[PDB]
This record gives sequence, structure tokens and C-alpha cells, in this order.
Amino acid sequence: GAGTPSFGPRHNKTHTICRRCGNCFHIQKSKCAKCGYPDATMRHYDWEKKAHRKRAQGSGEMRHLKVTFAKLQRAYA
Amino acid sequence: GHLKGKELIKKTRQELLDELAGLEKKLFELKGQKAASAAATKLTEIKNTRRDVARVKSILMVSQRKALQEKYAKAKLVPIDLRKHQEKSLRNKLAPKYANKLTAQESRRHKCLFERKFALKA
Amino acid sequence: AAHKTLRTKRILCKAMKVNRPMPQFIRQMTGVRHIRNPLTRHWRRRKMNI
Amino acid sequence: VKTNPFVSSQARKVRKSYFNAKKDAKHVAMSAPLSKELQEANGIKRLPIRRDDEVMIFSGRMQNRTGKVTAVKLSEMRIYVDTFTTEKINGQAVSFPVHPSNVVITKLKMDKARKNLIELRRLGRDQILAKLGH
RNA sequence: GUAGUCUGCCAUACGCAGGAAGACCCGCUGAACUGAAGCAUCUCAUUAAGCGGAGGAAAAGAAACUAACUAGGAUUCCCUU
RNA sequence: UAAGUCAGAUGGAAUGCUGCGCGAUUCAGAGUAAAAGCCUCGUAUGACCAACCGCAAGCUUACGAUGGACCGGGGAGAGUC
RNA sequence: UAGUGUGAACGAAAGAUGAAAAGAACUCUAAAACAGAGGGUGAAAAGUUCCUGAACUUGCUUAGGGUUAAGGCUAUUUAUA
RNA sequence: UAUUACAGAUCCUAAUUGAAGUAGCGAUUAUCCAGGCUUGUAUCCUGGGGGCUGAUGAGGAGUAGGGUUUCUGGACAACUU
RNA sequence: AAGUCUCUAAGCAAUGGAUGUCUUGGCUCCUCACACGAUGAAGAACGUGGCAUAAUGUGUUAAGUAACCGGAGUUGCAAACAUCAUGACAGGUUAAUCUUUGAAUGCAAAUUGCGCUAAACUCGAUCGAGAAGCAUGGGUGUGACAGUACUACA
Repeated sequence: GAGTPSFGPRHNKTHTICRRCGNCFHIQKSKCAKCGYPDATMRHYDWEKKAHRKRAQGSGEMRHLKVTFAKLQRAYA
Repeated sequence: GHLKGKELIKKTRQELLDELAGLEKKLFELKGQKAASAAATKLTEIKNTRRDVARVKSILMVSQRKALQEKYAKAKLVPIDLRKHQEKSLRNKLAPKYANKLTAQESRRHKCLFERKFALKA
Repeated sequence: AAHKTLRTKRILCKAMKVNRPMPQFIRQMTGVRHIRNPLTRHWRRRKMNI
Repeated sequence: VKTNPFVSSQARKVRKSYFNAKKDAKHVAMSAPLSKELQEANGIKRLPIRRDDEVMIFSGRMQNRTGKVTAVKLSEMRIYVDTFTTEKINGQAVSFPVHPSNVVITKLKMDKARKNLIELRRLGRDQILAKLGH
């Protein structure tokens, strides 16, 4: 009843790709669960300090930001 | 063949633009024939002419900018392209003359009460 | 499908051109061995969830 | 014993810096003594090796042959040479890598930078031996 | 009618605000497990999580202050009390 | 930026084994076909020659600034304590 | 990262050929990039998640015990008490 | 000086036994004969019998979902009891 | 009273990855720094190398280009180029170029949807297109409109 037969009609999609996150954007509710789009501030909590540092700075390219670290090495050495 | 960035500075702007379009054409013909013929030697020629067409675009742009900065230099409210880069913090931090300027009370006493040198005898 | 959007179609493109064996010449260059392409899959076994 | 704090004396740190040095330091790390014919001529013991010049190895299978440098290798950290070849089981010669610090330089070819390096070290070696007083 | 002002709204010229990060710092809000061999005041704690906001440090700071003396003299921190 | 790729035997290779030299303001460390003060990078230590050598703020000789004493004065934060 | 869940989130295993690829030519049996056998490379196969290669389990060879489930202890002439 | 001695924790992780060549290889119409291709086919293809599905059909086509599963050529280490 | 069975031991193997030896990785303590962003950040997506899927560089100037500073091949194969310089490239800065996004900002968005513009710019042969503009909030200035709000002179 509640197992194999009722898995049959599972074809709709609750979550869809999110623009800011790119990852779980709720279609009916219209919010990215992972990042909180479209709230202007980006979603993180201090109870998920582990999961936050997967998203936060360092994970990506850091194109502008890595050259501003590299200046501060030269000035103090 | 390929050409140096030094000697392109001497040439005229319109001389570079006909040089550019002729140099960019031989890129397009080679991109046609790499499907058919393929193979070595051509694939270094397509590499060099991609590097050369950047060379011409680059020195045109610095020939523009050095000329075009001279027009707007020594004048109030310059364009955004020609402003220097800097940080956000350093722009909005006011210039150290204004921070450090003295009140008319304070400057007039600083006539006498400045941080004068002194010493002791042996 | 059909009736896919364009940015849906962009993902399905990238998901199939990335699906291939690793080239031979990297093992010859670096000399490392036993590197697999991580974004290999099979359509029937693992679904994308995108 | 070292006085300078900023240089490290741990073996982990030195090996990591050595293998992942910049390109200019690795060329200096790949170097060898001259033969005594060239020492009296140019006035230096030690020089870094290029693809121009030729070199002569004491001790080996390839014992006591001259031969020109086909290729320096800075990642692999060794020098390919002409003559220094074993054949495969197939009839095919393959050049065999050797580390330069085992090797003596028998002939040298000049470069503006190589002459400019030599005239520095000659003048340096005259000052230091006058200071020590030999 | 015109000529000043007052008040409101719209359009435009020029620089500013937002977002990231948040260990430390500033202002609010605010638990329970736990201990009391039970438990309700009390304790854990003016703590954790939550909301808001700064800097390379922040905040504090030049007496409506201590003292009772043979008198000290802004604020901050360490030792002791 | 010092001083043996020393000689002999063994070995695929010597930095080890036996014996004789030499350096040290450098026997921190690493690399090198095997354990290295003297094979290479270094380490040590002073000497060497280029680059700069300026930003604001205040000066600069007296009724100009500051202070003491004496004469004559005004006031000191309200829905706050 | 692989991978799981609609989702918030969750999250592994996996280092070492040799000094140097010198990474095994060519021949024979075979339908044959099956699998070996000759022959070679190297100091030594260490022969490709290849240094050393333990235990449990297994195979082959050699030697004994067996109606007492097997093992232990003591005693000797070693299969008995 | 200590992350210092293991047989047990329905201990943790990693590998491995007996049971065992045993249980079992289901559900779906039904297969048979001669040729082709091959080292090798009842199974891959051709031809001919005998059958099944029997218009809510293992027929022809689409939403949702899957995402190259479509098509041609070559391949059989693994998978399709 | 039979054994190729079963039990025990030794030697050579198969399986398995313990022990021992190695270490370009951690962990901690101390030092110095924090100068991210409308001049478009952090984060996401997709491009791009001769053989390149991930990651790393980088943005149709796309493993880079220009200038200054280093100064000779930083790796398998293939190809080209460069030597006392008209200067090799996996070197290091700074400046260009800077795709679709994102505070994201012309209005939207599970859409490559729907707009607007004085000149100049650039192709296009007066008139189209591209390029580049156009957000909200608040500050100072400038202008315009609204009012039986206050007031003077009619």
C-alpha cells in the first residue's frame, strides 16, 4: 500500500535548478532551499558551519580575490 | 609570418585596421580547411595567427588609451574607464589633509605649543 | 522531452559530451595510472537529478 | 649553524621548496664542475649546464665518454646526452639520463648571459680569497 | 491678475548605500539538556541557536571619581585583593 | 662567497671500509645510482651598485603665540535627573 | 570527488616497480591481443593498485594417527596406561 | 616521557571459511527441420512447417518523466540466472 | 583387518594485504596581515589547448596578448620558433580584453520572453541596425508643476 505500489505516480518535480545556487529551488514556493534565492542575502546558519564552508569563499575560482591576497604577501615579507 | 609588438607601435591606426582584417581572413580560411586536410603544421599556423590577431588588437587599444587619456587628464570628473583601479575602502576614506586639518583655536596655539626638540646635559 | 527548455537542453548537452573514456595521452604524459573520468555515467543505472 | 630565521631547517620544507622551486632556481641547481683545462682558462670551478656544451662522466656503464647535451630536464631533474645510449630489445637507441653533479664539463659555449655570469664570479673569487688569505 | 515666501510632488546632473566574510568586536533576543541524588525558586546562563551592525582591531575614555590618609587623580589590560 | 668529483679493494652505483691531505664568520638542511665538512644547491658573513630621496600639516621674530597675577564680568545640556 | 535523498543535508575507499623503462623483440603450439612454452632485459623479476608479503582458508608432495568428537597434562622402550 | 602490552565488549574496520558444487536457475505462446556466417548457434540472420498475441493486442502514436536509450559500422574482459 | 576420506606436522606454492622500512601530507604553538564589492565582488554556468573528461589557468585578445622585471628549451608524442638577441617560454607582476549570470540594477523569468533613447560612435546605400545607455533609496544643486497655505500691490 504505502511502499512499492505508491511509488508509481512519482513523476512531478518538486525542486528545479536555481539560478544563483545552480544546484533545489522550490517551484510552488519559489525559493532556493540551499541558498535562499531570491532573498538578497545568501542563506547560512551557525548550526550548519560544516555545510557552509563547502559553499563559501575558497571553494570557487576567486579571480579578483586571489590577486588581493598576493599583494599583501609582497608588502609584508 | 608572426610579428613583434614593438614595431607595430610605429604604424598608423588605419594601417593596423587593414592589417587586422587581412590577418583575420587567413584565420577563417584555415578554420575551413582543418576539417578537410587536418594534420600537423597547419595546427601551429592556426595557433600563431590567433596569437597575432590578439597582438594587433592589444596595441591598437593601448594606442587608443594613451591618446584618449591625454584628452581627459588634468580635468574634473574623468570617465570610469580612465580612473585608476584602487579598493572600495581607499576611495571612500577621505584624503589625509581633511582628517588632519586644524581648528582655528588649535592652529593658533600650535604656533607656540608644537612638539619641540630638547635634551639633557652630561 | 520533447518540449525541453533551452537551459535544460544546455545541461543535457554538457552531460553527454562529458560522458566518455579518459584519453590515452595523459597517462603517457603524467605517468600516473588509474585516473577515471569522474563525470562518466550510464543513463539506466545512475540518474542525473537535473 | 644558521642565524637567519626565515630559512627553514626542516627536511619536509626544504624538499618541497626544492622540487617545487621556480624555473630560475632549478637551472642553478642543475650544475657541475669544470675540467682543470677550463678552470685555469675561465677562473671558476662551478657552472650551470646548457644544451650547447659537452660533458664527461667518470664511473659507470658509460664510463669515460665525451658527448653533447641533447636536452636538460628540470622536472625529471636529469640530463640527456649524445652517445650515452643502450639499445632496447628492439633495434632502437634510447638516450639515458644522468644527474650533472656526477659529471665534469669538458667544453663550454658562450652566451651573453654566460659571459656576464663568468665575469661576476671571477671578480667575486678574487675578493674572497684575499679576505681569507691563502 | 503678478511677486515674494511656505508646504508638497515629479524630472534631471554628480558622488554615496546595498552583497561577501564574520574567529575576535558592538547592540538586542533568548532556551533546554544538566546540578540540587525528586522538583517548582535557584543552577547550567545574563551561555548555545536566532535578529541587527562595525574594524584591522573594536568598545571604553578626560570625574555630579575614589577616599577618610603622612591622601590619590581619564580609559583599557595583567598580577594580587 | 671556503676546501679531494684524492688513492686502493668490493659493487649495477661509493657519500660506506683502510690510509694520506685540505676548509671553516660556512659540520643548519637538502639533492646526488649507498651512510658526504670538502660532487651541486645552499648555509655564513660582510662587502658591493642601482633605485629612490616625497606626501599633507605647521613654520619663520613681533604688541606674533602662550602663561602667571590683579581689576571687572556672562553662562554652563528638561519629558531630563 | 565517487555516491545517496524530493529536500534541508549526508559523504567514503584509494600512497611505495626499478638506480634508470632497460615496460619484455623474435620464434613455437593455438581459430586467436585466450593461455602458456622457449629466448631475452636487469645487480635481483621486483613484470605493471608490481618493495617486504604475516595469519585464517586452499592446492601439491612427504610422514604418521583414526570404533572412543578432538585437543591438553604426567610417565616412559611412542602407542599405550 | 607516553595516544604503552587484548581472546571476549550482540565491539570497530579489512579480508576469509564451513554449509556447498548443495538450495536453486522463477514468471511470460511452443517449438521443429534444412541452409547462410563462423574455431564455435536451439539462440545471430534466410527459407519452410507448427504455434502465440487475437483491436483497452508486447500493433501504430503521444503528455509527465528519462536524456542519446535513436541510426550505421566494428567489438565480446564484464553484464543481459 | 579398507581408505585418494578425515585429523596433525613440515617443505614448496595460490589467496590475502598484516609486519618492518620509507614520506613533496597532516596536527598544534608562535609571528605578520586582512588594502573584497555598482571601476560589477564572493558564488554558479558554459566556453577555450594539436592529441584535454576532472582540476588549474583564462574569457571570441579565451593554456593567453601588451609593457616592465627574470633570461634559454620546467614532461609523453607531434609541430614550430629562438640563440653574444629584431630575446626561447609553464617564469613573476601591472594594464588591457573581460562570454551567460549573481547585490544584479530597463520590466520579467521553470521563458534565451517583452521594452526605451537628444547627439556622438561604427558599419550600413536622408533612413535602418549594432555598440553603449536607461533600476530602487537617500544627499546637495538645477528646473518644472500643484494649493481658496501665508502676504503685499492692484
